[PDB]
Amino acid sequence: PKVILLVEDSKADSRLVQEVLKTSTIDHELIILRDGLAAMAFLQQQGEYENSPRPNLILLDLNLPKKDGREVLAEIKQNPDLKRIPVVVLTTSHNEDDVIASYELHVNCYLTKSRNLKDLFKMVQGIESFWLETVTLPA
Amino acid sequence: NPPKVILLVEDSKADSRLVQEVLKTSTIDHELIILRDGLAAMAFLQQQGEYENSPRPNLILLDLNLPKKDGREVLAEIKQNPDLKRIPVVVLTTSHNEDDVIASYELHVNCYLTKSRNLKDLFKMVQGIESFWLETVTLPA
Ligand SMILES: [Mn+2]
Repeated sequence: PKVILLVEDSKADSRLVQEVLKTSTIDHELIILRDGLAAMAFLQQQGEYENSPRPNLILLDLNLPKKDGREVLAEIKQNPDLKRIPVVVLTTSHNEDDVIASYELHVNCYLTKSRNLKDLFKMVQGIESFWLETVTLPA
Repeated sequence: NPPKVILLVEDSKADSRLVQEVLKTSTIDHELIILRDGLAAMAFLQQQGEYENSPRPNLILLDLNLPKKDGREVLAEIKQNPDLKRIPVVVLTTSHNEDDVIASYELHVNCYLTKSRNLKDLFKMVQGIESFWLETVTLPA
């Protein structure tokens, strides 16, 4: 099963992500982390997370506590062991600098969280149907 | 509200067609530009010759097994070009070799898609690309 890593400090948002993936026909495991430090410790599979499984797909919000998500994305994609893992940025940040800088950093796609839940639920369903069903994730 | 420009680099006229039909039922303002080989693809992208002032694509659908120039090489050069780098590239090819998949990812492909051997399931696939990349995704300038 595909291991999906979500780094989201918003509970309302991660709850909606869990709900969308909870009704997916594709098997998978969802690991949720709440800050940039946890995400990095995990990805670098260090102590707290030494035996931790690597993710086949990462959903990332740029605005995170402890360590900036913009930083997490850069280190993931500058690291030869993790750069191959598709990263999906899903964030509240509408800032133009962030959009460009992220794609230049090699983020796979950048998504902006709808203000209205109904649309966000639709957006997350789109992520699920595309990245978990149509896309062939790397090994 | 500028038109969405899509570059389809595909040698199979059939698969080529299916993509046109799929996009023909979209309400999204767009322009689909189809190319038949890898050399032609880099020429268009580097706006030379007949492709002078060629429109900058917002999305690129790339088949890998192409004549004249490997789609893998095209992806390689596209993602190393400071000018083309950010343009999302959606590999959409026949093979699903763990080797090609991993290679394409190491070369910075945004996502890799294997053409379904099932005509129907492929329509859906193409529908997803249109839906996700042209409506849901926040594309870069
Ligand atoms: Mn071909």
